[PDB]
Order: sequence, then C-alpha cells, then structure tokens
Amino acid sequence: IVGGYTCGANTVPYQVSLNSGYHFCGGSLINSQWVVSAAHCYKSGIQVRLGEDNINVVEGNEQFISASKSIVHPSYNSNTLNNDIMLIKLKSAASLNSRVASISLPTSCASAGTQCLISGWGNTKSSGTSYPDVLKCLKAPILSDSSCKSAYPGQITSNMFCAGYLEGGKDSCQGDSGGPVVCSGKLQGIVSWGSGCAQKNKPGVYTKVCNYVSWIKQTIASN
Ligand SMILES: *C(=O)[C@H](CCCNC(=N)N)[C@H](NC(=O)N1CCN(C(=O)NC(C)(C)C)CC1)C(=O)O
Ligand SMILES: [Ca+2]
Repeated sequence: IVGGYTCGANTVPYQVSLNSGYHFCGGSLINSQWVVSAAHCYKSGIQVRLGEDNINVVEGNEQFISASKSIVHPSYNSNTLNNDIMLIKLKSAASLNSRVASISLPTSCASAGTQCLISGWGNTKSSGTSYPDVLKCLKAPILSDSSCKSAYPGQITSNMFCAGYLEGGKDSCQGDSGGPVVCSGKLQGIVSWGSGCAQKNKPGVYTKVCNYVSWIKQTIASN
C-alpha cells in the first residue's frame, strides 16, 4: 500500500495473508472456512494466516490454517485478468471473534464515488521497494467507469473497477494482490492490477465482487 497508513493491529479482522513459506498475496475471510482472493494469486500449498498484524512476528492472535482446495473462477483469463477471483477453502474452520471475523458479500454493487478501505502488506513505494511488516490501510473512492476506461484504454471489462486517485501517490501495490476493498462493511473488490503503483493517471484496478456473489455462494454450497 503506497501513501496509506498503519491500520492498527487486528482492526481489519477479515484481512488474511496467503503464505507459501512467505507472504505472497492477501485475501478476505468470507466465512469460517472460505477465503476469497485473486485468481492470479493461485498456487498450490497455501497456508492461510488469519489474525495477522506483523506478518514476521507471532504476536498472539494468529490462526495458521492450510488450504484444502482452491477454486479459480471458471472464466479467469490470466492475460486480460478478466474474472480475477478465486476461492480458497481452509482445512479446518477458523475460530471467529472480534479480531478474526468474516466480511459480508455485497447485496448491491458499489457506485463511483463510494469510499472504501483497501488494505495489505504490499510494497509502500511507487519507485523502489519497501515492505512493511504490519498491515497498511488506504481509504480510496471508486472511480467512474469512464475515467477508468480512459486511464486504461481497451483493458477495463465489466468485471473490473478502478479505485484510487488520478493524481497518484496513493494506491495498492505488489504484495497487496488478492486483498480486500471494503465499502460500507461489504467486500466490493479484490486487489487485481494496475500499471506500476501510485502512478499519475494509473489508478488501481479491482475485481468487481458483486458480479460474483452467485458463483461464490453456489460454489461454497457444493464444496
Ligand atoms: C499484486 O500484488 C500486484 C498488483 C497490485 C495492484 N497494483 C496497483 N493497484 N497499481 C501483482 N503482483 C502479484 O500479485 N504477483 C503474483 C502472486 N505473487 C507470487 O508470489 N507469485 C507466484 C508466481 C504465485 C509465486 C506476487 C506477485 C502485479 O504486479 O500485477
Ligand atoms: Ca504475526
């Protein structure tokens, strides 16, 4: 997260870190045994880490649970990043409390202008590299689809939305992928892609979760 702030330990209870020997992507806990992340974050041998603040120090509220299965969206295209969403099932159900909680799926799609909270353990610099050990947060508005399309000609599908600032300076970045974009307590997006990070006129592009509620619900009901 570039140009954000330190969240505060366990203040984003649904934020999870996907670990395969190291943190490689974020995710959002949607119920005691399912996590939603980005399809581009797919890899075998995932251990889901919940209750995390400093990902490099065991501080006492963590729950490390291996994934039993991952389900990449059936129409995911890795070249265009269309349908960049994936479900991960935990081997055992997480113990839910104030610090570890699920985030609700949306009942409606959020509109341009809606303020959201984006979080993650990704790079904090737009040029160069610096990884924070504690969770970073960023309050950012969803941008209009026209400004989104104008920013990325021929690349924005109906399953994507831009969020951020055209001025640059504030955005998600490498290491934040798969993480949450929450608006009014509902998971509206997944950190997907962008050109570099926090660059002028290159806002973050997010998977439009509201388009996938039926798929998520049906997939969970049968797996
Ligand atoms: C996500 O972290 C990156 C995009 C963030 C959004 N950018 C922005 N708003 N301007 C994404 N990098 C990324 O997710 N990858 C793939 C998964 N990781 C990994 O360890 N790779 C394996 C092959 C799975 C081992 C981290 C790097 C990006 O740069 O597009
Ligand atoms: Ca920790």
